[PDB]
Amino acid sequence: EEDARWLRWVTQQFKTIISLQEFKAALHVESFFAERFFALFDTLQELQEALTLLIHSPMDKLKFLFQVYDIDPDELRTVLQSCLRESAISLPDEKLDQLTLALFESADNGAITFEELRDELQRFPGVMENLTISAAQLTRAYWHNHRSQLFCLATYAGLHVLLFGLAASAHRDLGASVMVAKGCGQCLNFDCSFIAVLMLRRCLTWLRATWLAQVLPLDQNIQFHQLMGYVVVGLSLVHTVAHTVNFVLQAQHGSASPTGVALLLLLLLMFICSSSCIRRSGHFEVFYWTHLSYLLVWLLLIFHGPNFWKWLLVPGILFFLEKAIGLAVSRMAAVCIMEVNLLPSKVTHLLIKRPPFFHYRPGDYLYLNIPTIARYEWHPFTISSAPEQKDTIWLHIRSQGQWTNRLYESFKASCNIKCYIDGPYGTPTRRIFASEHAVLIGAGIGITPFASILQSIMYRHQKRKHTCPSCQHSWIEGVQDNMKLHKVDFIWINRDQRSFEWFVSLLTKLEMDQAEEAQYGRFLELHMYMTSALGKNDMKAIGLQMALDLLANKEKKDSITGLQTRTQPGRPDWSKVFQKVAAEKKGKVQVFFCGSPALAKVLKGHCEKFGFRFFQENF
Amino acid sequence: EEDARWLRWVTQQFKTIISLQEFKAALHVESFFAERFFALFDTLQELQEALTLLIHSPMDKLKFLFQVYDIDPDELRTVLQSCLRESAISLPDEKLDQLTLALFESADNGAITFEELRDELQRFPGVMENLTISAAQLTRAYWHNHRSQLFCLATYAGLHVLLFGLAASAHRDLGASVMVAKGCGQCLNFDCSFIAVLMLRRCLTWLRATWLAQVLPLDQNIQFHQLMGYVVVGLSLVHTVAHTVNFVLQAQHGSASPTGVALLLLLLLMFICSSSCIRRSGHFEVFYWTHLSYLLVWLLLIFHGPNFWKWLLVPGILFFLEKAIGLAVSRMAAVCIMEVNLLPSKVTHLLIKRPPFFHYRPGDYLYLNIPTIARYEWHPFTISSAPEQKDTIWLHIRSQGQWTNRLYESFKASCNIKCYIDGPYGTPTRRIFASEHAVLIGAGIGITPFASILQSIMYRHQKRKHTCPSCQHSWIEGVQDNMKLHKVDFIWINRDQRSFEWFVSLLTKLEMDQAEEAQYGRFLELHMYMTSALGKNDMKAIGLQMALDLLANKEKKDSITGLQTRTQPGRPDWSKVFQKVAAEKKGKVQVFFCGSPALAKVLKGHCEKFGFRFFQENF
Amino acid sequence: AAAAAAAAAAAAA
Amino acid sequence: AAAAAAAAAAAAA
Ligand SMILES: Cc1cc2nc3c(=O)[nH]c(=O)nc-3n(C[C@H](O)[C@H](O)[C@H](O)COP(=O)(O)OP(=O)(O)OC[C@H]3O[C@@H](n4cnc5c(N)ncnc54)[C@H](O)[C@@H]3O)c2cc1C
Ligand SMILES: Cc1cc2nc3c(=O)[nH]c(=O)nc-3n(C[C@H](O)[C@H](O)[C@H](O)COP(=O)(O)OP(=O)(O)OC[C@H]3O[C@@H](n4cnc5c(N)ncnc54)[C@H](O)[C@@H]3O)c2cc1C
Ligand SMILES: NC(=O)C1=CN([C@@H]2O[C@H](COP(=O)(O)OP(=O)(O)OC[C@H]3O[C@@H](n4cnc5c(N)ncnc54)[C@H](OP(=O)(O)O)[C@@H]3O)[C@@H](O)[C@H]2O)C=CC1
Ligand SMILES: NC(=O)C1=CN([C@@H]2O[C@H](COP(=O)(O)OP(=O)(O)OC[C@H]3O[C@@H](n4cnc5c(N)ncnc54)[C@H](OP(=O)(O)O)[C@@H]3O)[C@@H](O)[C@H]2O)C=CC1
Ligand code: HEB
Ligand code: HEB
Ligand code: HEB
Ligand code: HEB
Ligand SMILES: CCCCCCCCCCCC(=O)OC[C@H](COP(=O)([O-])O)OC(=O)CCCCCCCCCCC
Ligand SMILES: CCCCCCCCCCCC(=O)OC[C@H](COP(=O)([O-])O)OC(=O)CCCCCCCCCCC
Ligand SMILES: [Zn+2]
Repeated sequence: EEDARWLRWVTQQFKTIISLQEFKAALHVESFFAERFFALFDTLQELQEALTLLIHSPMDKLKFLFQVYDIDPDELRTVLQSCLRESAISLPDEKLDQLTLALFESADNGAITFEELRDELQRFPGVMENLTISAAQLTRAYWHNHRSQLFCLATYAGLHVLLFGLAASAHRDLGASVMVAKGCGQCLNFDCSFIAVLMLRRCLTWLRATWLAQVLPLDQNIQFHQLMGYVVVGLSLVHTVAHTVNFVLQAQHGSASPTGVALLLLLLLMFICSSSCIRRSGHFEVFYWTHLSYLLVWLLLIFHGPNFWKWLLVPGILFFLEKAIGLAVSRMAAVCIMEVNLLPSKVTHLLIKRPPFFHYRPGDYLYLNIPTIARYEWHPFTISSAPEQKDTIWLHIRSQGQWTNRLYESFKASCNIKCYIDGPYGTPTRRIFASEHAVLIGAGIGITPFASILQSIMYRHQKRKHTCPSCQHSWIEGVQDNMKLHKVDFIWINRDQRSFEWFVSLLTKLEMDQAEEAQYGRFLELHMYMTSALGKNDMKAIGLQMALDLLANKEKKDSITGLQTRTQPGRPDWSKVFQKVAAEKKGKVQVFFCGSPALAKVLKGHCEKFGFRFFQENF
Repeated sequence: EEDARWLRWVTQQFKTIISLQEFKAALHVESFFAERFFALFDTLQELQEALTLLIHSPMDKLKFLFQVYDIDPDELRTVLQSCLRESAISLPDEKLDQLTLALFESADNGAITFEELRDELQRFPGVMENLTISAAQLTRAYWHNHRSQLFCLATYAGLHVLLFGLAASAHRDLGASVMVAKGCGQCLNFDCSFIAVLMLRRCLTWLRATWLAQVLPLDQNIQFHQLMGYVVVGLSLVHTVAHTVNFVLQAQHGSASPTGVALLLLLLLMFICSSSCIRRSGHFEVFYWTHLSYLLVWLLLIFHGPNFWKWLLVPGILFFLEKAIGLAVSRMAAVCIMEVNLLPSKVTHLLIKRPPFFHYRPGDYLYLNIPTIARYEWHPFTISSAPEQKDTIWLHIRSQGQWTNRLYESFKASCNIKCYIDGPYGTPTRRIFASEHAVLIGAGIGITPFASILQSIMYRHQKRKHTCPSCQHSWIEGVQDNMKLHKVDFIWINRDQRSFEWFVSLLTKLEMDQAEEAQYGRFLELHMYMTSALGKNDMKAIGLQMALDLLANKEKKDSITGLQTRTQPGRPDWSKVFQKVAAEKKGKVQVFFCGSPALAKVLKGHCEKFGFRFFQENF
Repeated sequence: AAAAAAAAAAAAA
Repeated sequence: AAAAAAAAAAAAA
């Protein structure tokens, strides 16, 4: 259809004007494809004849493109770049390089020839069909997601209105500038003291395990802290201008005001150094030191706020209790990063040698620390390797910020770095492994625990396949006191596989490893929806990844043919999905969700309709 | 030897005097045995002839005793009672009844006859040899055990001396009766407030998991509380006599003194009702209600002690925080007691139907509550059933007090009672199952967690024995990611099997179930030392128990013959024990201890000498 | 006594 | 460029 429309537009443009510039003007393009096309064609007769051979046979189009670019690794890469409609979801440049190297290598010792490249391409099972062949805000779901964060902000702002009003009411006598100063002061009392508590990452790991994470957001703490910081830096400035306007009106000693100048300067230091520009530049120790002055802001303020010491006492005792409860070897282990693979789309894969007595459940995160990157920063990362894997511990660290970017870009320029992990934290997932026909649903980017969970499911499910050493009558034993599932679905819904190419390759690996066994029964079904690729024609970058993975583990297309038809574009149709889950009879379905709350309620509705036992796992 | 000495003493007594009273006087005895002996003998010739037949053939002695008691269940029981030198360790009366019923039943429809009873006795493999056949404070180890308790008492008494002295020093102005009253008051402030904290059984379950239990005693809390109670009842009486002597000296309004009379009366109520006589009698709700007045003693005292509210505030906030953190269904489960077996020596065996999602590690206790016994009392009990047992949960509840006695004696007069258990608490024992040639050592009565641990070891070790369904080539697979042990010793040292007859039967059961396999390798070795039976002749009550258990599970004596030679009397010889453990090569020995600290240090010495990795498990 | 009834029940059982 | 050297090294490897 597009070829016919292109031909019609060319015929209309030809009748409207052939020079090289006119040809490019008709094509509405600078184009290396256009210049070589002219050089190989060198009139209306020539253009129509060339187009007819180019229009009226995909392999012929690819040969045409080959001769156009023919003027051999770097050139074939440009051919494949020309043969990809990079529209919504894309093939990462690392995977593109791998694909081009795989074609060029198996084809050929120097440059390749298009004739044998043709049969080499036909030899690839899935590269042909996936290479496109051509020449050239307001929703109820939004508020349903953000109602918890909005209620936290509203409680904060309401408490501030309460304190400001109660202070300005009592101090209504003093005129027009002690009201403002007293209001701002009564606010600062609470703002500082409780800007402390947001950083009890020894207590957030405990509150996150409970159901409280479902009601109040526990992952916004760092940026609620950066918000209390800004309100402090605003209210202290208003406090200071109020107390200097008051002294000016008094114009027309004590240790309260000079400590005030000291606090204003210390806060402007903690506010200038805490910007993004200080950690964006590779200064991760300079940020940490200048913030270490929150002690001096907390010291000067005790000698400033006559009643401040109570505020600072309760959260301050909490905070230093925690900072003391954590010492050098509390739960740390100076493990060694064994290998570091830089997966495509800027994600770092760390294999860190497992500590001997390091036992974790699947879906357990850990706080990672790498002194080469940042000496005092502890970021949390989900263990994306099943516990049954005994040698190493995986972590897939997607570049979402300044520390993780530093980790990647530091390894890219270059692997035994010094690493101090901090223990396994996580909700227990034994509800899953004690179930039947679980339906693991996951949405968005919170699926790194599903990597560990699916790998552990598959390890435990292949562990119950015994093979007799004598007569090799391999049978399948029943439940093994650890696992009970008769079936496991997994539905991954995400806008695109942007940083999760490792996850798509993981789902491909699980389907490869249990599609040789699917003739008699299929245990795991791995769905995938993309919700941004409008039509299956757009999900051709994932077909390329799967056909590329089929060549690291040399297998037949029938291994993936199950996953190819469950890798769908656009949103799901939950009616059909749950109804098919119901059509199978493998136990009592127990949906497990890990995603936003609007989708959580949609699924809870459909689930309690169909009679499944919904859950919402918070990992 | 004893027969010859008896004969010599009889010959000497005969030459010193035969009437029935003279015969009893010579025997130094009322004796049903003596009267029948006279009646069957009816002179020096008769006595010597009867003794010669009685002296110069064990079965003949038993037939003699039979004819003596012959004048048939109750009579045979007396025969066996006569044929047992109940000296240091004993055969419990329930086991005696079982033994007599087992003999009488298999022998015979009415009374039994001694002739066939002879061959019936010879048919029992171990009953013959174990039935004796005849006619008739200051040690460094002590302080090493109690140094922690002594340091706790010394810190308490030193803090009291500090408070009393600091109060009587400042108030040295007021004369000779406000010094005493002020000292006692400054003591009461702390005594009440911190008599609270000892009852944070939601925090003791957390402190007991840690290593702090090794340094300070966490099992004396109830009776440190009963000690702070008595010091409060003494100091408040001295406080009151001081403030009445002071007012008498003032003889020669306010709300401080009448609240004083109220506090004195409330404390005398909490002290009269809290005696032992109130819970010894089956009043377990009356004790709980009258103690519920600690609130009113805590109320009146806020209106009494001007500074008391701070003391009461910190531990009082702690205490009510805990009492609120625990609510109706926090971790409770209104399980049903399936069956109740009353094991011998007053121990109750509860099988409580396991809650579906009740997962515990071996060695995990639980707080049991039975409203029929005591409506508000929660006693802790170790789960003595391996987690692999899926149906029920065992608890062996030895009668050591008033609630446990009430439970037993209530079931004895009589089984679906209402039970609200409270969760699994316990230190992780994965150090054991991840080891090789573990040496579980246990001493005293703290071995109920070793029951669960050994049952779980054996379940997991038999789980790795696969049997091919086709050709039945049964092989033994290697480690299964849960268990690694190649060998497991277990040494149980105790003064006697007083309440632990169930444990001796459990060790017998484990040896029966893995002696049918020992022909090629022996996994578990179960030692037993008795440390109060001076010689192996005394450990004949355990031989009877083992020969009785060999007849519930009909087996050959070769099943136990391993355990019979490892069931030794008197203390161990640790040199030989550890040296034999070293002679075997099954990995690196990892001793695990559960017992007193004097023995812990003895074992740590021997262990670090031999090169094993000592532990001290605190369960 | 109690054990006689026990033997009677065991024989009857 | 950089990828040409990569292909050369891969062929040599
Ligand atoms: C349980 C858990 C598991 C996670 N697992 C992964 C994972 O496997 N891979 C991955 O790429 N990311 C993961 N993250 C999120 C995130 O990328 C890292 O945890 C962390 O943000 C890395 O710091 P950064 O320098 O990239 O962030 P920054 O650039 O410093 O900040 C950017 C964003 O990260 C947040 N952030 C910053 N510092 C922290 C911190 N210390 N803890 C949490 N959030 C922070 C900020 O709120 C902001 O949203 C996980 C988060 C949680 C809570
Ligand atoms: C972890 C743990 C596991 C135990 N497991 C068992 C078991 O399996 N079988 C068994 O017979 N005993 C066990 N006990 C000890 C004891 O018999 C019971 O825990 C409890 O004492 C029963 O109350 P009681 O009425 O018999 O005690 P009481 O007659 O009221 O008191 C007598 C003794 O018991 C202690 N005691 C009283 N109340 C409690 C209480 N609530 N908690 C702890 N100690 C108390 C007193 O300090 C005193 O030493 C265990 C104790 C602990 C700490
Ligand atoms: N405790 C809390 O307060 C939590 C809050 N959140 C909030 O979740 C919000 C959303 O994050 P995000 O996960 O990106 O938003 P979504 O959950 O909307 O995106 C998740 C996936 O669900 C798909 N999806 C959404 N609605 C439907 C539907 N009706 N039927 C089928 N598929 C659907 C989306 O596709 P499409 O692209 O078509 O939407 C997207 O691919 C975040 O802003 C965060 O604040 C997250 C976790 C917990
Ligand atoms: N955290 C703490 O503070 C703890 C304190 N304890 C204290 O432990 C004290 C003792 O309780 P108990 O366990 O009865 O005392 P023991 O530990 O002495 O009795 C335990 C067993 O060990 C045997 N035994 C003792 N010494 C030796 C030895 N040198 N060689 C071989 N066997 C030996 C004893 O036999 P014999 O009969 O010959 O002694 C006894 O059978 C209690 O009073 C309690 O206070 C208990 C646990 C921990
Ligand atoms: C932090 C931050 C901050 C800052 C910066 C400041 C700064 C200041 N400031 Fe201030 N304040 C404050 C915070 C603050 N502040 C507070 C919190 C308070 C308290 C208030 C109350 O409490 O009332 C005050 C208070 C306050 C007062 C009162 C007095 C008393 O003591 O009472 C005054 C006068 C002030 C001044 C001042 C000045 C002058 C300044 C500058 C120079 N100061
Ligand atoms: C005074 C008080 C205060 C203030 C004002 C502040 C203010 C602030 N801040 Fe802060 N912080 C703080 C206090 C504070 N702060 C603390 C305490 C902490 C913690 C640290 C640690 O942990 O050590 C923090 C921390 C923090 C962090 C973390 C780091 C990591 O990553 O890990 C961040 C990001 C921030 C930011 C901030 C900002 C932006 C601001 C504004 C200015 N901080
Ligand atoms: C709990 C027990 C107790 C008791 C029973 C008592 C009882 C009494 N008490 Fe007596 N108190 C007390 C505990 C007490 N308490 C205290 C704790 C105090 C405080 C002291 C101070 O802090 O200094 C007092 C104090 C007191 C005082 C002082 C005053 C004020 O407020 O400062 C007085 C006068 C009294 C009296 C009295 C009396 C008269 C009596 C009897 C009737 N004291
Ligand atoms: C005022 C304060 C006080 C006092 C004085 C006392 C005093 C006393 N206490 Fe008493 N307790 C108490 C407060 C008290 N408390 C408390 C709070 C408790 C807890 C209870 C519950 O937990 O609820 C007790 C508890 C108690 C117990 C536990 C019960 C069971 O077993 O579980 C006992 C045994 C007692 C004893 C006693 C005594 C003997 C005395 C002396 C009188 N404690
Ligand atoms: C353990 C403790 C848990 C605490 C939970 C705290 C939950 C609430 C945290 C709120 C943080 C926040 O606003 O998010 C940063 C936003 C971007 O958020 P998102 O849309 O990416 O989710 O970036 C923004 O756009 C911020 C705009 C917010 C402006 C609010 C002004 C409030 C003024 C108050 C004055 C009294
Ligand atoms: C979580 C908190 C943990 C707290 C740990 C407390 C550890 C110390 C508890 C002391 C309790 C105690 O004394 O034991 C009761 C003894 C019998 O003990 P045992 O010999 O059976 O172990 O029975 C007695 O014989 C008691 C005699 C003690 C007399 C002490 C007098 C002290 C007077 C002080 C006045 C200021
Ligand atoms: Zn076989």
